[PDB]
Amino acid sequence: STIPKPSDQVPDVDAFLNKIGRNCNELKDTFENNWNNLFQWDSKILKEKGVNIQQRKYILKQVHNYRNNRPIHEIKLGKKSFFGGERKRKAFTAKWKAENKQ
Amino acid sequence: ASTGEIAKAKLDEFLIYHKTDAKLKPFIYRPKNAQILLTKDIRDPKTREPLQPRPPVKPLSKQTLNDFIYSVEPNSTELLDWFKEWTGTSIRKRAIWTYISPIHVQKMLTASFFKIGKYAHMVGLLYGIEHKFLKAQNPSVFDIEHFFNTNIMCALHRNRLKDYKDAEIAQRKLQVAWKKVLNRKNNTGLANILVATLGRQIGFTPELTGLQPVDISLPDIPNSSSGAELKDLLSKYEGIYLIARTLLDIDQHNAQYLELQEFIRQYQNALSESSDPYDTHLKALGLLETP
Amino acid sequence: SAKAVKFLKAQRRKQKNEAKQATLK
Amino acid sequence: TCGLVRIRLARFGRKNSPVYNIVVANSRKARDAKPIEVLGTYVPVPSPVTKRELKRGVVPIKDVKLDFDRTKYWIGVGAQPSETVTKLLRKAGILNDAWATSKNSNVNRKVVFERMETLE
RNA sequence: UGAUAAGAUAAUAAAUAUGUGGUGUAAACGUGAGUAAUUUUAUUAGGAAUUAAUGAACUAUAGAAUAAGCUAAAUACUUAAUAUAUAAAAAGGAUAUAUAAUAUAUUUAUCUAUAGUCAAGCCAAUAAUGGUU
RNA sequence: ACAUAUUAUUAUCUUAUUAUUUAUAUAAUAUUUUUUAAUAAAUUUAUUAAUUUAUAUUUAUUUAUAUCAGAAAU
Ligand SMILES: [K+]
Ligand SMILES: [K+]
Ligand SMILES: [K+]
Ligand SMILES: [Mg+2]
Ligand SMILES: [Mg+2]
Ligand SMILES: [Mg+2]
Ligand SMILES: [Mg+2]
Ligand SMILES: [Mg+2]
Ligand SMILES: [Mg+2]
Ligand SMILES: [Mg+2]
Ligand SMILES: [Mg+2]
Ligand SMILES: [Mg+2]
Repeated sequence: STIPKPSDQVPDVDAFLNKIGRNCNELKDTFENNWNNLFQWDSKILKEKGVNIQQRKYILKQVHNYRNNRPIHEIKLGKKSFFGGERKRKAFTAKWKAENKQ
Repeated sequence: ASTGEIAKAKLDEFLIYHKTDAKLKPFIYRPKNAQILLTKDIRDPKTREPLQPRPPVKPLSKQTLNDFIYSVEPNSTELLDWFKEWTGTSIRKRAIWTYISPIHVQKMLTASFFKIGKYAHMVGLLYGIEHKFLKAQNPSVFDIEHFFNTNIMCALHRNRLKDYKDAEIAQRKLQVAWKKVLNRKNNTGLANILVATLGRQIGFTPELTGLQPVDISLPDIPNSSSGAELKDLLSKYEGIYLIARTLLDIDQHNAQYLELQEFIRQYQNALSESSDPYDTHLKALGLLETP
Repeated sequence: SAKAVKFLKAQRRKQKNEAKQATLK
Repeated sequence: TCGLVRIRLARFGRKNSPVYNIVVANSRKARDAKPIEVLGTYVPVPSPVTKRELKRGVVPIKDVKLDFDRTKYWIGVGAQPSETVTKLLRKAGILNDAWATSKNSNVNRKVVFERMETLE
């Protein structure tokens, strides 16, 4: 679509790649701090630039959010419980309560 | 061993009892269930040995906390740590939140200033925890005869000892103190005298809403000389002896009032055989100032 | 036994009916 | 989507050539299990328009067959359409803008052609 | 705020799902061991006992949402109050605004009742491999 | 013959667990109930620990019946 305008919280692409997170700060060299490249490159271009499947989809979701004045704060992917997944929690908990508290 | 050590053990036993779970209270404190407790083998928190029977706990005496207050070393955080643990209990434990009386807070504020030397951190624990007292249905503790007067009295000594003379800080602090009072019942009338003395000392005109003029009504201890009845009566009126002696010593304007001197005569002559409360505290303030 | 008392009660009932058939026939 | 009775797409066809049944189904049953009712069919692949037609102004058409009357009955009894089915029903004029969401709300987009009900 | 800084209070911005809680796993998926039918299958314009104060979870409508206790605290749990012979309930959170914790408003939940939708229990008739050595 | 494996059955033996049903407790908890100390507050009342009292809910043991399973016989 159109190119949004830089804000004060997200002045440049590097700030954009740091707020979204998910290790997207490791693509700062792919974009070269070019604001237009971030808001013009689609999936096909990003795939040719070496961005993996998960990251390029995540970036494009945050680019759409920015274009619509929606928050771009990092949302973390889900993680299994400390005591393991439900299917292996009974076993893990039994072996963790006999080696920590006896 | 010492009076303080014994009092602390009694106060710590009382708290442990009321902080125990209700289901487990009959099995840990009723001696007839000592064998039922063993069999259940409930495991003491902190992964310690199974819980063991404890002696039944009976209502604690209000004098117990007065003994602990006056045992705290000259520069210690023991009173400040006990209060923070005592007032950290749930507001549903009525025994814990009703044990504290107006006398206890007066003795916690007068001991902290003249003996323990941590007044600032004792007026912050009381100011900070006043909201919990209201939720725990014990607002009376924050009154004018034990909380406000004691505070203004310690101010009339710190402002001198330290020489503080700002007329803005004093007024702001005086307003906060009055705002912290939840049981505004001026009886002795010493509050008005204390507030006026503060203004003269720090060169401002006090003006607090609701502090209506009250004539002096100092309780006169009778000439009759009893034993534990007059030792309690003196200890009962010990706070107002520290306020009468303070008023005269700080400012000579209070010498005008002759009611103040009558109480001094009565309280001093009542047990002049023993030491002087006012002087005793003054000595410590110097012994704490030197450090 | 409770199972030996139930068995005999049923065995007597079956034998009364087998006899009943003979008396009817 | 919520509820026990949902209007959703059941997948038919072959690999790489999906076609869908518009069905009323119990939430807990398999996607392609025999539903309560088959309301219609959805072919997601638009009909290809020829070079001339494109310049002529023909827009590719996606074809949906639907029982309008029966569909309205199931909405009336509290059946809950899926997001994709909701889009289809809003385009057909059965559902209105009350079923739109914040992400797809076309509050400001020009209308090039207005919904036209005809007979054929 | 605390006359010296330990703490408290509120606002804002974050963190925590190794604490207490809620919802979810009777489904789907896989398999064909058992099962020859008081149980399983299929069928019928079948039936009654003439099927619950059951909603499981959405729809429409109406009303309600009270007091204590227990836990560190609660939309946890327990005991009560009031609600279709009558019986049988509940829960707040978020955000604004005005007040001196309370009230409204918005939003999202909780409980009850009536109907609908989905969905259940039971029975009959008919048929369902081989051997009478 | 028979040595094996599998299954089923029982007027038999043993039996986990559970359901139901007995008897018992100076059993626990709550409330009621009879008193009794200790403590506290106030200047009788409250709390805690006991005792008496019934009530409900549990717990332990116990009686009987059924029961996974195993043994024996067929
Ligand atoms: K498989
Ligand atoms: K099979
Ligand atoms: K609300
Ligand atoms: Mg958790
Ligand atoms: Mg299943
Ligand atoms: Mg379940
Ligand atoms: Mg498959
Ligand atoms: Mg309520
Ligand atoms: Mg509550
Ligand atoms: Mg609940
Ligand atoms: Mg033969
Ligand atoms: Mg058997």
